[PDB]
Amino acid sequence: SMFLPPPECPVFEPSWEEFADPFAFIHKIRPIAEQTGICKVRPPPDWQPPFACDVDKLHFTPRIQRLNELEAQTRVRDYTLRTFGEMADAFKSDYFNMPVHMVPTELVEKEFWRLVSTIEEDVTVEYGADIASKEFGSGFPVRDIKLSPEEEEYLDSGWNLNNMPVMEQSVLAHITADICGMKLPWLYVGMCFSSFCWHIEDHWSYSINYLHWGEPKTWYGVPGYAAEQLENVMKKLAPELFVSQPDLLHQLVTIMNPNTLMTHEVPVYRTNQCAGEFVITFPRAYHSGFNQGFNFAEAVNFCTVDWLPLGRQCVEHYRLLHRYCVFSHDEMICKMASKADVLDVVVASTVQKDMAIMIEDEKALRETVRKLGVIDSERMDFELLPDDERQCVKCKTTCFMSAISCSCKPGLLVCLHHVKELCSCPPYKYKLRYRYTLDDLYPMMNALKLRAE
Ligand SMILES: Oc1ccc(O)c2c1[C@@H]1CC[C@H]2C1
Ligand SMILES: [Cl-]
Ligand SMILES: [Mn+2]
Ligand SMILES: [Zn+2]
Ligand SMILES: [Zn+2]
Repeated sequence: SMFLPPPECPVFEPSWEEFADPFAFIHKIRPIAEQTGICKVRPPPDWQPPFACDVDKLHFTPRIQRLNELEAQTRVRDYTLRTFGEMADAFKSDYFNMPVHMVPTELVEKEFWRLVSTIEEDVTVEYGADIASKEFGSGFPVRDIKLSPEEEEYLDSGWNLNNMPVMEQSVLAHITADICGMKLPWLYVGMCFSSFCWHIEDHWSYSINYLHWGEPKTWYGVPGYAAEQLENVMKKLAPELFVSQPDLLHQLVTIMNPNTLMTHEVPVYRTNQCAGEFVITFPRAYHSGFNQGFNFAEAVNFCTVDWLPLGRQCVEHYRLLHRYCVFSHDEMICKMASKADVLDVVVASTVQKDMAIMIEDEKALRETVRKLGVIDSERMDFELLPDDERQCVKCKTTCFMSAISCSCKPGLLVCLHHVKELCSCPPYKYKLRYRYTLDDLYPMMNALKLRAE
């Protein structure tokens, strides 16, 4: 009746021993947590990073949000942290005519789903979302200011979210392409009912979220295996979200009742994340939620060796949908192979397996365009080109291994799947532009094999 809360997602309480290495722990819980999409992690009781900030000197620009189910919103005036906190507390307090910490969490959840479904409520809220900067920085300790002995303790923690991208069990790391939205932590200031719509991470990566302080955050999550099942339910009830988006900054997303999904046999899980807890989302796991009140959270994307195959399948899927990429997956693979001597040995072994698939697909593709009559060729350093200067005119994929050009249409490229879409000239006028010959590639893969012994 009205709202039936989904079943709870798994909650983990690792010992200090298990907690020490984040990457080993995530790998251990993976068979459980990948069945539910999200999961929650309670750190050992004495792991408590200091949070310190001046509420008057931190300022940020707020986003405004309307709260209607199935209405399109796009992914990605001034407040100090204090003035925002005052606005947010007054708002919740007046909405319920109660002291903000006496409003039960079950009630806010029930009320959230009522107000987004009711056509005649026009409730709007405000929130903060931004990567770290000079005006507003990480809530975790970072180097700069003289630090206290306890701040120093957490500087090199694996669960300090600043460190997590640049550790060596992670495969974004040795990458230099500066895909900034994905190596840097985002900061989120919440108030009651402020919401994050249904979505998955760029390139189907993991994410990890830490709530520093304040009232809880409520999550809904769907396992990766049910991603297409959820998208079919979404297309049927709100097709406007699926019209082709011009850019990467034009992704359309929405609020949708998890009960609607469960009615159509999509598995949904929930949790309340409290201050000092982590939530982790797994590859291709849809998630959404809202805040119970005034709070402060920090989040980061990351990629493990487990993810490498999915990362390839994802870029393939982007091509079918003509979606833009954040980075080139093959460029990342080749960059790791060129640094094979300093890679973790398990990393090296997993990269090698992906590289073997890459090379075999590339061989087949070059044979196919040769038989279409493209004969001329020249080496080309794709990584020097700005990304928007090396997308396939048809499918918008970011080229790195190879592309086709023509003197007729200067500066345009197509990937090798779309040779017929460049122009109307005969194929002998075309040129195959390539980063590596097959003979360059096999020694790069052999270096990985040696490093992996
Ligand atoms: O196996 C699960 C797991 C979670 C969940 O919320 C649901 C199911 C069935 C499918 C939707 C409802 C019933
Ligand atoms: Cl509404
Ligand atoms: Mn997310
Ligand atoms: Zn293409
Ligand atoms: Zn031409």
